[PDB]
Amino acid sequence: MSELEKAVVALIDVFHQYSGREGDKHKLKKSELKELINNELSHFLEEIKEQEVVDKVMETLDSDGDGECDFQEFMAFVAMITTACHEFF
Amino acid sequence: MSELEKAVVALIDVFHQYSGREGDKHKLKKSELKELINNELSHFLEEIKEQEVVDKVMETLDSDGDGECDFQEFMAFVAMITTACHEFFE
Ligand SMILES: CCN(CC)C(=S)S
Ligand SMILES: CCN(CC)C(=S)S
Ligand SMILES: [Ca+2]
Ligand SMILES: [Ca+2]
Ligand SMILES: [Ca+2]
Ligand SMILES: [Ca+2]
Repeated sequence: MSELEKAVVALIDVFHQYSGREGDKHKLKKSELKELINNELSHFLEEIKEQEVVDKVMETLDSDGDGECDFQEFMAFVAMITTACHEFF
Repeated sequence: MSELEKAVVALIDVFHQYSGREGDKHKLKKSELKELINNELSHFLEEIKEQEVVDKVMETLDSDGDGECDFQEFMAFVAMITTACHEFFE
């Protein structure tokens, strides 16, 4: 597989791992989203150390009101990050 | 890098690999898009060999109408591909 294909796989893999920890196995609850950001985006985003930060991040990502981040919403988050990086440079 | 950070960097790098080839170096024109797909998505998508298909794929991705695929449009393309992959293993 190409680097682009490996990237696509990485995206579905990391989501599956974190979303599958608790509750709805196809969505990220707050604790799951928090750990994904802290463990997997530590070089891009400041570490989350306040519950009010996780609350605000979920509020931003959650567009259908289940209080969770589904795959579509996670993809929007990834696009936000990749764009912010494409713009940082 | 974490696998996710690697993925983010790869997306940026592959886009610039191809977008820089010709023309504007910040958008994918049809020929740039065609070979990104044929070379870098050869395991996920059928190889493009017609003009009609190059045309239709660009028509689909070109949300702002300028005839090229910019980074935001490319990210939407990637979102399409990844979502299809996710719906599959699920
Ligand atoms: C400067 C950090 N940036 C995100 C704001 C990335 S490393 S792409
Ligand atoms: C072709 C299936 N592939 C699995 C590696 C994805 S769509 S990620
Ligand atoms: Ca979950
Ligand atoms: Ca949601
Ligand atoms: Ca270009
Ligand atoms: Ca366009």
